[PDB]
Amino acid sequence: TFFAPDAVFGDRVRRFQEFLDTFTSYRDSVRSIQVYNSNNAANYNDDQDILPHRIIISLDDLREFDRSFWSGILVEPAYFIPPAEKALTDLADSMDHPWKLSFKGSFGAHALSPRTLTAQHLNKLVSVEGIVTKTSLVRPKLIRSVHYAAKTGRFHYRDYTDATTTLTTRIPTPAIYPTEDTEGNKLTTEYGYSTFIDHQRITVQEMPEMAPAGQLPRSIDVILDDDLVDKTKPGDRVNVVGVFKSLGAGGMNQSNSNTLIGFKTLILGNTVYPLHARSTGVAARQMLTDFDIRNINKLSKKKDIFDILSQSLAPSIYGHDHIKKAILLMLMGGVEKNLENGSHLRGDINILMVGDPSTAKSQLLRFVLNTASLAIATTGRGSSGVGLTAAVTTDRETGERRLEAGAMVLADRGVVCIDEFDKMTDVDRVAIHEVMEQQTVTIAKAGIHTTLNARCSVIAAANPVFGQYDVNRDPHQNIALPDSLLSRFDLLFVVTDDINEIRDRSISEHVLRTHRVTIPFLRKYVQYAKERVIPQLTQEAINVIVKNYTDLRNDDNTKKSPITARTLETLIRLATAHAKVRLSKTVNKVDAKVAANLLRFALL
Amino acid sequence: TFFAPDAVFGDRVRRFQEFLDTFTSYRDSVRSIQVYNSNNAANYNDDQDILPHRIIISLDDLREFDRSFWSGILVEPAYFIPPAEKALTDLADSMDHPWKLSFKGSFGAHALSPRTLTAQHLNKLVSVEGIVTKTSLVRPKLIRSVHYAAKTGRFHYRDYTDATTTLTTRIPTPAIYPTEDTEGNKLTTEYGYSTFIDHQRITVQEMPEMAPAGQLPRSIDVILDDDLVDKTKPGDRVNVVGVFKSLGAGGMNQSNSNTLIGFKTLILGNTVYPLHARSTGVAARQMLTDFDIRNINKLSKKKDIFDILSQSLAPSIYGHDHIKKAILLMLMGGVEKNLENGSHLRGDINILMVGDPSTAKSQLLRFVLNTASLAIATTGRGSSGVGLTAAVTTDRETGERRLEAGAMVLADRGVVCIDEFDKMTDVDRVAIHEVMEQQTVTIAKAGIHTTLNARCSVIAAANPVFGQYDVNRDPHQNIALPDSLLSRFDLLFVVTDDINEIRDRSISEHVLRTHRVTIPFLRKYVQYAKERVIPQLTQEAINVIVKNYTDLRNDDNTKKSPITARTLETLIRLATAHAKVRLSKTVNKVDAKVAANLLRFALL
Amino acid sequence: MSAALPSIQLPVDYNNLFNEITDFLVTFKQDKGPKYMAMLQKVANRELNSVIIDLDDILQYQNEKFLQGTQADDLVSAIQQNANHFTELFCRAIDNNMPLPTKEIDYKDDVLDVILNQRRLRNERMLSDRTNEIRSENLMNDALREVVEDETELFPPNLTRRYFLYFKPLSQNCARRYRISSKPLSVRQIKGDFLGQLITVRGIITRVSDVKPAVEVIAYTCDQCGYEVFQEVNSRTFTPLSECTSEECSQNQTKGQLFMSTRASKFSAFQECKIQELSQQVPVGHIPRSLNIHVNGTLVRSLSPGDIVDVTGIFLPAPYTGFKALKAGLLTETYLEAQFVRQHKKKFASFSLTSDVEERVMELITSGDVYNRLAKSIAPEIYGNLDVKKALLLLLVGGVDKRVGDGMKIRGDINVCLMGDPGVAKSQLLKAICKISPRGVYTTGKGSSGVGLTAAVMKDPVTDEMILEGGALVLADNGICCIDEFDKMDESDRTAIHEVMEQQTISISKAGINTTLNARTSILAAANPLYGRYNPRLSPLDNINLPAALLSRFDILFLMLDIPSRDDDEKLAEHVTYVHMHNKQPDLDFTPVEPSKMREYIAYAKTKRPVMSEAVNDYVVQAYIRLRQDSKREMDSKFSFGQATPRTLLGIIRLSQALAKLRLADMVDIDDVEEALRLVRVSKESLYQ
DNA sequence: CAGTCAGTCAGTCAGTCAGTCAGTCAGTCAGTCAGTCAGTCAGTCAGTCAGTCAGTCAGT
Ligand SMILES: Nc1ncnc2c1ncn2[C@@H]1O[C@H](COP(=O)(O)OP(=O)(O)O)[C@@H](O)[C@H]1O
Ligand SMILES: Nc1ncnc2c1ncn2[C@@H]1O[C@H](COP(=O)(O)OP(=O)(O)O)[C@@H](O)[C@H]1O
Ligand SMILES: Nc1ncnc2c1ncn2[C@@H]1O[C@H](COP(=O)(O)OP(=O)(O)O)[C@@H](O)[C@H]1O
Repeated sequence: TFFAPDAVFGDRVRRFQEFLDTFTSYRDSVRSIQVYNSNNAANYNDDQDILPHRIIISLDDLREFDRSFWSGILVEPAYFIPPAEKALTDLADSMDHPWKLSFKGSFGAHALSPRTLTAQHLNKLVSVEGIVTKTSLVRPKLIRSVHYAAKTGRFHYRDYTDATTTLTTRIPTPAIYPTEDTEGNKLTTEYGYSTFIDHQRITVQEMPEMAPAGQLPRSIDVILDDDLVDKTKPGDRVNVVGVFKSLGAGGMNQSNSNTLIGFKTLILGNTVYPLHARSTGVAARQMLTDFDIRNINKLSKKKDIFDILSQSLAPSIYGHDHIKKAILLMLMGGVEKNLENGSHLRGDINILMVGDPSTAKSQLLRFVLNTASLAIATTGRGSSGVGLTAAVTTDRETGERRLEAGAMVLADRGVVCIDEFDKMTDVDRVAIHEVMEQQTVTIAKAGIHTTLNARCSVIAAANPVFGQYDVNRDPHQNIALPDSLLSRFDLLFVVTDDINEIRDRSISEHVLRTHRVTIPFLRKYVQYAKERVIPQLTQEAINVIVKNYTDLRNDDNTKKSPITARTLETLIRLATAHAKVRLSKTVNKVDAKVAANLLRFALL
Repeated sequence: TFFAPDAVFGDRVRRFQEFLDTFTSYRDSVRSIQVYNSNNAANYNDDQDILPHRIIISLDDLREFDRSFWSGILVEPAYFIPPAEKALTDLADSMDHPWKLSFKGSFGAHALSPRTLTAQHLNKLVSVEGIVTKTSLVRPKLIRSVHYAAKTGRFHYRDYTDATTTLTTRIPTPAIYPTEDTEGNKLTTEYGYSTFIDHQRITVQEMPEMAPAGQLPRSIDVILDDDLVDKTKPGDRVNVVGVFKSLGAGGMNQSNSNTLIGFKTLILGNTVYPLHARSTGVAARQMLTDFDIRNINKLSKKKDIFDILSQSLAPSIYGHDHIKKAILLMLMGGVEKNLENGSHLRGDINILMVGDPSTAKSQLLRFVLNTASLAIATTGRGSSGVGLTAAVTTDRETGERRLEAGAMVLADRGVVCIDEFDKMTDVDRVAIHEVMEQQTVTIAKAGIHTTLNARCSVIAAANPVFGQYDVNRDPHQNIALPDSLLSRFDLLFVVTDDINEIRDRSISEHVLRTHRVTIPFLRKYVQYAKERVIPQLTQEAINVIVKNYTDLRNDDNTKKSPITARTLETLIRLATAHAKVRLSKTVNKVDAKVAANLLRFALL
Repeated sequence: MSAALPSIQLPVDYNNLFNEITDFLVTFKQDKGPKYMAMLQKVANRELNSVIIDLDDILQYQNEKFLQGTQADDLVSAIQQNANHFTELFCRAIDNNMPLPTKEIDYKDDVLDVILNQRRLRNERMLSDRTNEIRSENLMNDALREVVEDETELFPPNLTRRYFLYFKPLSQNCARRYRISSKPLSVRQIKGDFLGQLITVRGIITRVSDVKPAVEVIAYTCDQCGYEVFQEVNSRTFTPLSECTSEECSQNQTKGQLFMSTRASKFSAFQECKIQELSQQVPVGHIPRSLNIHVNGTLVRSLSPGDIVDVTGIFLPAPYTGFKALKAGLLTETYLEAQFVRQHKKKFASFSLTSDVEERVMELITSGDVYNRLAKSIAPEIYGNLDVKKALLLLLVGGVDKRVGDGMKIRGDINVCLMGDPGVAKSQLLKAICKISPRGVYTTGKGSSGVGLTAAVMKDPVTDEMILEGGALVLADNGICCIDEFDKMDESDRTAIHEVMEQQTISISKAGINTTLNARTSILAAANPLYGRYNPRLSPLDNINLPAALLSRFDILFLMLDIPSRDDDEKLAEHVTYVHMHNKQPDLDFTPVEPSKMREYIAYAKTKRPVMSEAVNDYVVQAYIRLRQDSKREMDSKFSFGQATPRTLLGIIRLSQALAKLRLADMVDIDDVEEALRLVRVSKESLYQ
C-alpha cells in the first residue's frame, strides 16, 4: 500500500474502466502499438545474431457518456487524470509504465489566446495557440541512481522527485546524493544503469495575425516532457493543450519580502500539435482514404487529363493555357538525381513572367501561393537576410553565436514567389546567383563558417524597362538585367496586350458572369503524384531531344539568343515531370513531344 | 511498494520458505488451526439463526538445516524475524494478519538469570526466568481511528504507530488526532469500528532458591502484547524468551543533562511459559499418550490394585498399610455436590496423625508433598496471613486497597501440610474453624468486605501433651485440643511405639538394605482417575452404612466419644472415593465394606 | 480531500435508517391508540422525565415487516454494534413531532419549565420578525423560508430538551422465541475488543459515592451587546473565557467583558461507583477485579452498597495514563456508562402494584395452612427442628415499631441466640436466612476488627471530601446481621453489640469523629457452650461464657441438645442418603416454595400494623402473673433460669404482634397469644432429657 | 498437691508528621540565525563614427 487509497479512487477507476470497455476502438489501438513493438523486438532479437505510449482520446464521446466526468475534467483536472491513467495501465498490463493520455478536442469554450489568459482560469484545463519563441536547449534530468559498493558487492538504489511531477502536491523530502553508507564504505557510482529522462521549455507569444493594432505582446511559458522533446522549431504555429498550474511560495514565507508578487505560472504538458499556417509549416498531413486513391486510379488512365488539369488552375482567368501547363510542371518538379562521389544535379524548374501591366500577373501568384505547400512571398525588400541568416544572436547562457534562418533556408522543398524582380539591387542578386544553381548558402560572417542547404524554386514577375514596349523596338533589353540572370531562368514567358474585338467579347462575358477539377481534390492528386513513384528515362526519348537540340542550336542560334547546355538539362527535366503526371514508370516519346512544344512556344 | 524491498529480504524469505516446506508437520498444524476456526465460524453462523495465530517452532531442526540461519537468529534478531514472519503469512494466505512465531528452545548458552544480564548481551535473544512481581493493570491501546463526516457522508481513516512495534527502527512521524478536515467540516468520531489491542507490563526478580546468601535483588521488566495478556498471576515462576531492546535517547539530546545515565532497557515479547515449582503452580500439564491410557486400561480391571497401590507409597517405610490407604483416599478426594439454590456439601477428607516421636510422621508428609500437585507446607507460624490476605497494599497510581493471598487461598484444590499442630495459638484456630467446613474466608478488615473461596484439604501431625503416653492413662486428653477441632477431623490415627523382637528384626534388615508401581506412572494414573469420571451412588450401598451407623452409635456411644452426623457424611465420602479408584461408574457393596473396615481401625 | 486523511466505504448507511426509525416511532399499535404518542404526550404534559426505548419492539417490528413485505433493513444489530450515535440520531428523530399544547402551565410547577417556555416563545418571535421585515421589501414561498432560516441565530435544539433517553436490552425469552445483546458476562471476560458495544455485567457494588452537580453548558452575559454566549464542556477541566465572541461585540473597537450566571446553564446529576467480581465466577487461584461506572440522569439513587446487580450499559474510553514515564501512546483506561439497572433480590418496600401479584399470592393463601408450610420452606435440606424454623420466620417478619409522641421509640424487632454443639447444623440456617432476606450480612468471629464493623473515616477520591465509610453494621440496617462464634469476640465488640441492643445507637469518640450514627438492625447469634458439651452435672451459665444480662437482652433463647436416640437415626440416614442419592429431599406430600415467591409473600405481609384489644389484655396480664409468680420461687443456680424479666413481657406482646401479621387480618385473637406462650415454654427448658 | 486468677511482658496494630518526588512554571538571558548591506563582476545595450554603395548631376 502506498497510502491504501480511498474508495473514491476506486469509484473513478471503475467508472472510467466501464467507459473504456464501452467503445472498443481504443483496445484495438493499444493492440496495434503492442504488436508493433513486439515484432520490432523480434527483428532486433532474431536477425542480428520505439513508438511512445499514449492513446489519443477524443472529447466527443464523454459528452454522450457522462456529464459528471465531462464537466469534472474541465474544472478540476488534478482529481480526474491520475485515476484514468491508472485504469489504462491496468488494461494494458492485463491484456499482455506510464501510458499517458491526449485529450484531443473540441474544448468547452476554453479556446483562448494568451492575451486573455490570466487569472480566474487558473488550475483548469486550457487550450492555447500562438507563435513559438524562444525555444531553449535540451537537457537530461536524473531520476534513479545506482551505486556499486566496495567491497561487499551489493548494488544500491535511491529515488528522486520534483515539483513538475504528476499533477497533485506532495510533502517534499529532499535527499542527499548518497555516499558512504552505514557501515562506512566507499560508494563508487555508476552510469548506464541509472535512468535519465529529457526536459525542455518553450515560450509562447500571441498571434500577430490576431493581435491588436499596435501594443506590446504578452507571453507565457510551457514545460515539456519525455516524449515531446523537439517537435517545433522556433517560428512555427502551435496549439498547446495543458494544465495551468501555479507553483511556488510567493514571498509570504520570509518577512520584508522582495519580488513583490510571487506565484509564477506555467503550463504542464501535454499535447503540442503543430498546425498549418498561410506561409510557414508543412501541410502534407492531408488524409488519403482508399476511396480517394481508388478515384485517382479511376481518373489516372485517361488521355486528356493533362488538358483537364491544364484548365483547372483557371476558374476565373481567360486564356494563357501554356502558363498553366508550366505551373503544373513546376508543382510536380521533376526528379532529383544525386551522383555517387560527386555533386548532385538540380531537379526543379524556374519560371519568369514579364509583360505589360494589368495582365493578371500578380493575381496568378497568389493562386500558386494558396494551392501549393510551403509558399513564401517576398516583395521588394529583401535586405538584410532573405538568402542568409544575419547571425544576430545574443545567447544569454554563454557567449555563443547561433543562426536565425531567413526566407531562403526556411522554404526548403517549396516555392518562393518574388514580386517586382527588377527593383532588387544587385547585392542581393549575388545571393540569387548563389542559390539558383549552387543550391547551397555559405555564411562565414564573423562567426562560424558553415554550409547549410536550401533547394527552393523561384517564380518572379518583372516589369519592362520603359513603357509597355514589349514588341516595339527589339527583345534586346526590353528587360535589361543582363546576362547570367537571363540564363539561370528556364522559361521566359513574354506577355503582350493585343487589342481586338472578339477578344473584347470573350473577356467581357467572362468578367461579367464571374461576379455571380475541384482544388481540394487536386492537391490530394498532387501529393500522391509526388511521393510515388520516381520514373526512369528510356531509350525511346533520347533521339527526339538530341535532334531537337541540334535543331535549336543550328537555327535558334540564327534567330535569337542565348542557348546553353542548361536548355538540354531543362528538356530532360520537363520530360521527367510530364512522365510523372500520367502516373507512369517509364518515359515515352509523347513526353518529348509535349516538352518540345512548350519550349517552342516559350522561346519563339 | 512500501519501500520496494531489497533482494536480501528476498533471499531470507526464499530460504526460510524452503525450510518450512522441508519439514511438514508445521503445515499440518496451520491446517488444524485454520479448520478449527472455520468450523467454529460455521457453528456461530448456522445454529444461532478464538484460537490465536502463532506456530511453535523448535530450535532442534535449524541446527541440522543451516548454521547460517541458526547463528543468524541468536546474534541479530532484528534482521531475521520479520522475513520469516513474512514467509509464514505467505504460506498461510496461499493455503486458504500477523502470524507470529515462538522459538521454543534449547538456547545456545543464553540460559541466564537476571542477576547476570547486562550489558554486553544487549540486542540479542535472551532467555530469562524468575519470580513475577509486581504485575500492573491491563490497558487497551489505540491503533486505527475511524471518523464520520457531516454532511457529505464519507468515512475517514488514520493510522498510529509507536516504538514498541516490530523490532526495527523507523523515522518517527507524530500525527494529530484529527478534527476538521479540508474543507472545514465537523468530524464526529466513532467507536466500534476503531480497533484496539491490549497492553500489559510485568517485572521479573531473580529466584530466591538460586539467589546469593544475603544481598539485594536486582530486577528487569517485560512488555507483553496482544495474545499474552493475563497468563501469570503474581507469585508464579516464569520462563521468558525475548529480545533485549534498548530504546530511548539517553540525555545526549539536550545539554546540561539530568538523569545521568539514560538508555533504559526492557524485553520485548515473546513466549511466556509458566513452569512447575516445588510449592506453587499447577503441574497438571503432564502428557498422556495412547500407550499410557492403554496401559491404565490394562491394569484397570484387576482385583488387587488397591492392595498394589497401597504398598506403592512406601518404598522405604515398614508397616502402616492403613495410613497409606487413607492417603490414596485423600488424593482421590471424593466428589463435590453443589445443590440447587442452597449451599454446597464438602467433598474431601481431612486426616490427623498423632503419636510418639521417631515414628516417620514427618518423613511421610514430605512424600505427600512431592507426589501430589499443589502442596504447600506451613510449620509453626503462621500469623499473620496464612488463612487471610492482610490487605497490605499501597498502590501507587491511586488510593485503592488490593488483596495479597496467603497460604490458604493459594492452595485451592490442593493439599496443605501443617506440621506441629499443637503449637498454633487459638487465634489462628478460629481461621481453621472458618476454613475446614464453611469453605469460605470472609475478610472485612479496613477495607473491602469480601467473600473469596478456598477449599483446601488439611493434614496435620501433633505431639502428645506430655511424654509418649499414648496408651498409659486414658485417651481422654492425651491430645488436649478440645473439642470441635477433634470433630472437624475425619480420622484420628493413633500411633504407638510397641517393643518386640520380631519387629526389631523386620525393621533391622529393611533399614540395613535400604542404604544400598513406579511413581511417575502413579501420578499419571492419578490425574486420569480424577478427571474421568464422577460416580453416582446406588441402592446396593445404603443399608450397609445405615446398619453400620446405627451400630456405631448404639455401641461406640457405649465405648468411646464422639459420634456426629459428620461420621455418616465421611462414610459416604470414602465410599465414593473407593468407587473412583477402580475406574467404575456405580457404587458396589465392596466399597462400603472397605470404608467400614477403615473406620473400624481408625476409631477402635 | 484525497491523499491525506483518506476515505473508506462500509455497508452501514445512515440514510434509510432515519426514515425507518421515523416509521417505527409513529406506527406501533401493539401496546388505546399507538404506544409512543401516549408516553410522549405524557412527557410534553410535564409529568415524566425518562423514556425507555426497548429492544423488543424493534425486533417484533422487523418480523412483522418481514412477513408483510417488503424487506426491512436490519437495525437491531446496527444498534448493538455502535450504540453511541443512535441516542442523538434517535432523539432528533423524536423532536420533529410532539403533541405540544395538551395542558396549560400550572403556576406553581417548577423553574426549568418556565425557562424552557420563555426560550421557545422568544425563539418564535425572533423567527417571525425577520419575515416581517424582508417580505415587505419585494423584490412558492419555500424560498423565502430558506432565506429567513439562514440569516437568524437561534437557540439550538440541543438545549431546549427537558428529558433524557435510555435504552433497554433484550431478554433471552424474545431471542428464544424467534431463534446475544445481553449475555451476562463477568469482569474477567471483558476483552478490550468490546469498546463501543452494549454489554451486560453482574457483581457486587462497593463504594458508591455522593451525588453532586456537574456542568454541561455554561451561560455568560455580555452586558453591552446583549448576547448570551454559550460554551460546551466535554473534558474534565475547563477554562473561562474573555472579551466576547458575538457578531456585534466582534468587528468593533470596544469589546465588552462577560461574566457568568447560574440560572441559565444546564446541570445534570452525577455519581460513580465500582463493581467487584461476584466471587463465584472466578478461576481457581485468582482475586476479584473491579471496573468503574458513571451514572447520569434519572437513574441516580438506585445503587445501594452491598447488593447483587445486573447493570447493562455501553462501554467507552476516557483518556488517561498513569505515571508519565510509563506511557507508550495512546493508552486509554476504560469505564462503563450505565443505561438500565436490574436487581436480584428486589427490595421491600419499593413496590406498589397488587393486581397481578395476587395471581401468585392468592395461590399460597388458597393452598391452605400457609404458616406451617412456610415454616417448612426455610432451608428444607436439613431434618428436624421445626420449632427453630418456626421462630426464625417470626424473625424475618418482625414488627411493629411504635412512636408514643414523646418521642421515645420502642422495638419493633426480635433478637435470637442459638446454643448447643456441634452437629445440630446451625451454620446452614445462618447461611440460609442470611440468603433469603435482602440486605443481610454474614460476618464470622475474627474476622472483623472493632473498626471493621463500626464506621471509619477515609479520604475520598474524585468527589470530595472526608466521607464516613461504613462498616458491617452500618451496611446492613433494616435487615439481619448473622454472627458466628460469639464467644471469641473482643470485648470492645461486645460493648458495640450491647449498644445495638439499645435502639438506633452507636456512639464514637475517636480521633476525628464525634458522631452518633444510626442502626436499626436485627441480630441473630450462635454461641457455643463451654468444652466439651452439656454436662448436667454442670450448672447453666457454668457451661455458658456469657453474663445473664446478655441473656436478658435476648428475649428468645434456644439450646440444641445432642443425645443419641435409636428411633430418629433411620429417618435421618434415609433423609441424608436420600439426598446424596438425588438433589431434592421432600416427598409425600409437599413441594418447597420457591424463595422469590416467598419474599413476595413476606414483603407483602409487612404493610398491616395490627391492633390489640381488651380480652388479650386480661390474658397477657394473667399469664405474666403466672410466669412472674412461679419464676421467683426457686431462686437457685439450678436448671431453672431466673428471674423472668419484664423484657419477656414486652417480647411476648411483640411476638403476638408478629404472629398477627401472618394472618393478614388486624384480628389479634387468643390463638395468637396462646401460640406465643407455647413458643416461650417450649423455646427454653429443653435440657430435661 | 493441683486449679486459677491476676500481674506482667511482648508483639502487633493504629495514629503521627517530616522528608520526598513528580509535575508546572515564568523570566531572563544568551546563542544562533536570518535579514541587511555593500562591494564585485560580467553582460548588455545605446551612442557614435567610418566606410561603402546607389542616386544624381554635369561634362564631353
Ligand atoms: N485575363 C484576365 N482575366 C480576368 N481578369 C484579369 C485578366 N487580366 C487582368 N485581370 C485583372 O487584373 C487585376 C490584376 O492586375 P495584375 O496584372 O495582376 O497586377 P500588376 O500588373 O500590378 O502585377 C485583377 O483584378 C484582375 O481582375
Ligand atoms: N517404620 C519406619 N521405617 C523406616 N524408618 C523409620 C520408621 N520410623 C521412623 N523412621 C525414621 O525416623 C525418621 C523420621 O522421624 P519422624 O518421626 O518423622 O520425626 P518427628 O517425630 O520429629 O516428626 C526418619 O529418618 C526415618 O529414618
Ligand atoms: N438434621 C440434619 N440434616 C442434615 N444435615 C445435618 C443435620 N444435622 C447435622 N448435619 C450436618 O452437620 C454439619 C454441621 O456443621 P455446620 O452447621 O456447618 O456448623 P456447626 O458444626 O457449627 O453446626 C452440617 O455440615 C450438616 O451436614
